[PDB]
Amino acid sequence: ERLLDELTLEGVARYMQSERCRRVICLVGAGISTSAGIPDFKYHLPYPEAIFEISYFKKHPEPFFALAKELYPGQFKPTICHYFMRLLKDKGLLLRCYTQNIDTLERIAGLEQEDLVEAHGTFYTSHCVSASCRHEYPLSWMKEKIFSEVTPKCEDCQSLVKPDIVFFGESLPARFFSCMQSDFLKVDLLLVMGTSLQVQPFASLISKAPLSTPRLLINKEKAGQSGMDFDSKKAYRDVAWLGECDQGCLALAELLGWKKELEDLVRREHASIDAQ
Amino acid sequence: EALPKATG
Ligand SMILES: *CCn1cc(CCCCCCCCCCCC)nn1
Ligand SMILES: [Zn+2]
Repeated sequence: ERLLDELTLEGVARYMQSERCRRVICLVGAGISTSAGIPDFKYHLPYPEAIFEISYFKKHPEPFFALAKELYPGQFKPTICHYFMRLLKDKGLLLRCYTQNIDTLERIAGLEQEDLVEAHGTFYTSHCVSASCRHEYPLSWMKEKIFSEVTPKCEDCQSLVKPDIVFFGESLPARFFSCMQSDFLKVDLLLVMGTSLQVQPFASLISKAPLSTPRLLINKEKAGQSGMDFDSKKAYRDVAWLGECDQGCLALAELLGWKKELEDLVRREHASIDAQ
Repeated sequence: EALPKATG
């Protein structure tokens, strides 16, 4: 049972226009925010990955916050891909968006809390690391402490204050595992955009879907192959479009008949962001 | 003991 006629972006569009495609799940990564200024991935780091590991951070938080001040974007504008997911929401096709990103650009693009599984948390809020305190601090307080180059400390504990990001070594939120149990029994299409499926347990999500569910990858490189089956003789459902995410979403929107909708959405929302 | 953790 192959639900796609051709293993191409146009085949995915035609399948999305059929009545079988009612519930679409988006799995997105850093590649969908690179065109917005968010980057992809002296202090003597024992290994460069320790900058995002919770044990080292609790021991030595200065490198992380220095990097945060260095790479903090001056503006937060969602990309064409974010607004493609917004169009999916507006048309009743988006069951869920699982994101590895912490830039909150899905929220700014208009996806509500129920639409989202922020699998790796958010930079928007921060908390005291003491579990008996958990004093919450907003992004303004955190950004002030980051740019004044003062290590964020709790007013009650004097303990370290960490942004609500799932560092390497921390458990994912329970909402991830609650949504996953229900969402993938009913999913009709997987849209994997801007991720090379290198972080677990997020990557495993691509194997939770039913075997007949088509899966489209829009990414600068093929990924998730054993599993993704793009280029074998047994291939029947996995399509790979290689390039920038904005270009792939433009092409898919045009093939679906939504070119002008996506253009208007992007223009108006960017104007509204520049207005405030 | 804990929920699955973010690993590379
Ligand atoms: C296992 C969970 N997990 C987390 C990640 C992402 C690691 C990179 C974090 C980047 C922090 C950027 C700080 C500046 C943000 C400005 C808005 N992968 N897997
Ligand atoms: Zn505290």
